[PDB]
Amino acid sequence: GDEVGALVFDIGSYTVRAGYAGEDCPKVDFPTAIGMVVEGPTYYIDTNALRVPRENMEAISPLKNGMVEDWDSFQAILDHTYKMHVKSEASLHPVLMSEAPWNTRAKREKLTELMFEHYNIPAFFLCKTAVLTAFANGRSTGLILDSGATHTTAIPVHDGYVLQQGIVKSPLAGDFITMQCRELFQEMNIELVPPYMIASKEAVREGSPANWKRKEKLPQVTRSWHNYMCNCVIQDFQASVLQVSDSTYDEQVAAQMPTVHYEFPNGYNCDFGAERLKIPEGLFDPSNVKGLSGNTMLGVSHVVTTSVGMCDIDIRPGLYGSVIVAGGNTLIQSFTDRLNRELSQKTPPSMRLKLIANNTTVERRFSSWIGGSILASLGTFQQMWISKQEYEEGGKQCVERKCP
Amino acid sequence: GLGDVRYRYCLTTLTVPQRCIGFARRRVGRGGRVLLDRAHSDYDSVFH
Amino acid sequence: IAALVVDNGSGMCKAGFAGDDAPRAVFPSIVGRPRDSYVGDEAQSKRGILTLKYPIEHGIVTNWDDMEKIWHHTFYNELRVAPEEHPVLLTEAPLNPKANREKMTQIMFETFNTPAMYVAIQAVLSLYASGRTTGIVMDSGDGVTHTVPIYEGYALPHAILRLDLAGRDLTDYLMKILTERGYSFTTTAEREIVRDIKEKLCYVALDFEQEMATAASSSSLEKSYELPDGQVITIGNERFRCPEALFQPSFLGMESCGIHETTFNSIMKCDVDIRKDLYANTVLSGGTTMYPGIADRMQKEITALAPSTMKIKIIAPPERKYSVWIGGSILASLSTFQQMWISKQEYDESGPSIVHRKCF
Amino acid sequence: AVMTAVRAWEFWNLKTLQEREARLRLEQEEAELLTYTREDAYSMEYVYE
Ligand SMILES: Nc1ncnc2c1ncn2[C@@H]1O[C@H](COP(=O)(O)OP(=O)(O)OP(=O)(O)O)[C@@H](O)[C@H]1O
Repeated sequence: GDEVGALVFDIGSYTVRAGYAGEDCPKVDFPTAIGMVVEGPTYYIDTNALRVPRENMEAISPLKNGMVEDWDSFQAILDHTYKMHVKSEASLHPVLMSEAPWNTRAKREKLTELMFEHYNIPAFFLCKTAVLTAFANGRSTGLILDSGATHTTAIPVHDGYVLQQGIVKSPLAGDFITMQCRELFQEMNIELVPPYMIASKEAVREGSPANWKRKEKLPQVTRSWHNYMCNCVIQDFQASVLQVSDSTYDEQVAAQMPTVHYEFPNGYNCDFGAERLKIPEGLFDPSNVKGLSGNTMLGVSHVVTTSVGMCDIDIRPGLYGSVIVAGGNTLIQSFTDRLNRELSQKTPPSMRLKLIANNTTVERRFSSWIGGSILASLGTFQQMWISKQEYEEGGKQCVERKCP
Repeated sequence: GLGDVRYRYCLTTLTVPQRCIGFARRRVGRGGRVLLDRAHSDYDSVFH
Repeated sequence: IAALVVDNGSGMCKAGFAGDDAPRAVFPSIVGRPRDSYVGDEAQSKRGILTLKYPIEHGIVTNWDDMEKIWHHTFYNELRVAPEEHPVLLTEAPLNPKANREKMTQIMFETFNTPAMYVAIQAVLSLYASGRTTGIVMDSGDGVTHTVPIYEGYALPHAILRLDLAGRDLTDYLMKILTERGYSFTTTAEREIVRDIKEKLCYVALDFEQEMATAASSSSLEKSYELPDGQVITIGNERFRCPEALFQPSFLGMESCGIHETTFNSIMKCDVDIRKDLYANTVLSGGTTMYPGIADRMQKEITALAPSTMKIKIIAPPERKYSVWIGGSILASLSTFQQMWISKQEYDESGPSIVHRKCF
Repeated sequence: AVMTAVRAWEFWNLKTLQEREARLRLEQEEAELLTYTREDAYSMEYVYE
């Protein structure tokens, strides 16, 4: 027996994962975005209230790359989480929140202040998302490549503690690919019908412009909300169509390999050939891309090499024996093997280099939350939580005295 | 081999399902329950 | 001997023996505290001296003493069986907190002294009743509706979506529309008569605006209904405007997406690869998912919503209302399932947490 | 006619046998063992030797 009534919250750049300690998978996974309406945050929360079109409702994100951008919207996200998805008043359940290693210490302090003062939870703890991702795989010596929508980062962890200065940050992330497919849409002129108006499916054969109708009842929607929903559509496109070349992108090979088919919400459908292989090469080599191609842009293999190099050789061999890839962008088809070859070239194979296997959507996205679930139920860890009576001074002094 | 010290799978034979399961090692999960892990060894066919 | 399959609905409790085709004992999950304690079968008759509580709201157990009494009634009155001599299969709503499952295991083993127990997800049992390896389950139960994607029998918890309208609030909206009709139904008995009206009359239209036009043009939609008080009323336009609320919750006044839209959402939340297989296998379970024509309305709706390239098939067997209990019976009758029971030894040594070690 | 029926039955039997064998292989595909017994779990049960 090592378990307590612990809830593990893992708020990344795209979705918030809330679940109980010991659970194999997060209980709920609903997006970071949240709705707004005129009077404070008159509201709409998850994938069910954030999608129905509404009279001039606008959608924002209280998060940005993992750092909190609006603590009131964050508080209301948490309130709805507790109210419905976990449907347990928070006054009893110990909680541990995951924060990106590069998130500010002052923001950690303010997060603790909000948590304890308002929600009056009886215990608390903090542990970084990369730390938790390496926590899931059971490996002390690990190197993590986290890549969500808004940011891609590489972080090593040894003895379970991040090399706090050994952080590499690269905007070449899910949003990078999403912008690339956006400019693809524009260049070959996809008209992105949002699914929420379509009411007919007069589909058409390949390439033809499909016919359809828009529902008369629809009210006006702020541009931000429409932008968010079409962004989700193109995210589905990212998941479905994008594929990554095993080796450096080549035009003749990219044309030779069989094309693939994607259909859009309104019935418009199109086939993609070399462009889908070309696009992730932009992540693996920013130079070929439009605009976002300056030498300042750093690709995945260069990112891992930089993160590995900045730390000395007393732990670099440990990083060699395990490369761990997490986050969304690692799910682009054949991304992991491409990264593996890329590092095998960049990093001298002269010494023992291994990857660590993890594939499915549960294992990449929620590996940050799975590590938190592993910690929360850990027997020795039960002593570490910041108690309320401790919090009285801990939220200021021991939120750092305790949680490195 | 590389001599990893933790992956000590071994041939084992159960009693009730009396057969050689192959490479399996024993572990204690949550709640004090002794579990046998397993490998899908390329020797799998030899155990007929 | 036989395994006891007790399905704890959100207002309707179903019980029976493993291997039986239908739940022998069905009684509303009512419990009343006098103004002793009585459960639905007698509680529904004892209202005058009684105040009625429900122990299950939206499929999640509300308080545990009332649910204890519901189980006591189930066994000792409805089934007459000794809990100490039969294995017990319990079903709980998807996304049930860990504490609730642990308390269920505790209550069973401690108070009822069951030898062997198992807690299974209702949606997966409905899939078992359907008999499909992979699928998406739309279970509009007694108090809540759940869209559950299942791959290889494994429910994907991240993609499960809850929408907080179902048969009960739908009946409340029918009471609203029925007052709009000019009648009056406010009392618990009147509410149950409106429930009977819902069961007898309503249907899910194939086209909303078209059926408004038809109702305005034609009086054929009107049908007569006889009340316990002896008078007779006619129900027309209401026969589908209330069921229409399922796909347009705005009719209820609730501010969430409809059933078909939520099914689209759940499908999207799943991995892209298996989305085609989930599309091919959509199962309609639950108590209020058996409206006539609802299957075809769903079919057209998610043919429109989904990519036209993937064949959507709606599976709604004629007795889908009990599909969860039938799945429980199938599971309990399996020889391979027998190794999955939680024995007295395992609870004694591992405690209520054992429910999470082998019983998801 | 009897020769034709006998040959057709031979082919039908062969096809049914191949189908049954395919079904048996498909059965074998699933992990045959998921649990074991308690007296074969907490009593050391074996030595690597
Ligand atoms: N099949 C897919 N392959 C790759 N990316 C995908 C796929 N489906 C969705 N995505 C996008 O990948 C990202 C999913 O990861 P997510 O943003 O949730 O990561 P996270 O765990 O919160 O970490 P981080 O701190 O990096 O944001 C989102 O941008 C999502 O839109």
